[PDB]
Amino acid sequence: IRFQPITTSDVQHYKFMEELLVESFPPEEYRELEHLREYTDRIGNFHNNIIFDDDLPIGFITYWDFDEFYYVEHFATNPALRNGGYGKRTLEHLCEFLKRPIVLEVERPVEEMAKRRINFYQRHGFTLWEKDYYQPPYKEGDDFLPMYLMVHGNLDAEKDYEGIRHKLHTIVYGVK
Repeated sequence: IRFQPITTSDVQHYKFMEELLVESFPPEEYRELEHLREYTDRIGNFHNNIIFDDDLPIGFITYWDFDEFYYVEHFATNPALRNGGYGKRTLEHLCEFLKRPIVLEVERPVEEMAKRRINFYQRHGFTLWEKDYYQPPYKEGDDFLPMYLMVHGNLDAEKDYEGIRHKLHTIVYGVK
């Protein structure tokens, strides 16, 4: 498994990422596409990556570099590759590729699928933070989304959460 940074200059790969993104998330759950293009090539601490299994593109992951830690914004593999082991294989190498602490957001365990996602991440070495986190909306006027953060690496919720939340809301979500 291999991660490779991508620009919109990489026509085939970028379109692959973009199709898979739109098919994986509801429209309210990612930024406007024209903007996503802009972040990709314009924003230096924003990283858009295609995931390979050799030379087979199987996924994408986008993340932000915040010097102390990394924030995973979106992460998806190709749904044709279902029940094939790629989720685990990808998460495994993601922790090799990114060595500073890794932060992501998960849905709160209300539905069965939410509960499964959390145990999946916990099985693979992420700690669940029970802080009252909300994802600010991508589109002005859509809802703030109740979520939890999950962390892999040496960050303690008690000491670090407030500073991380603040970094996320202002830089990723453009609050204030």
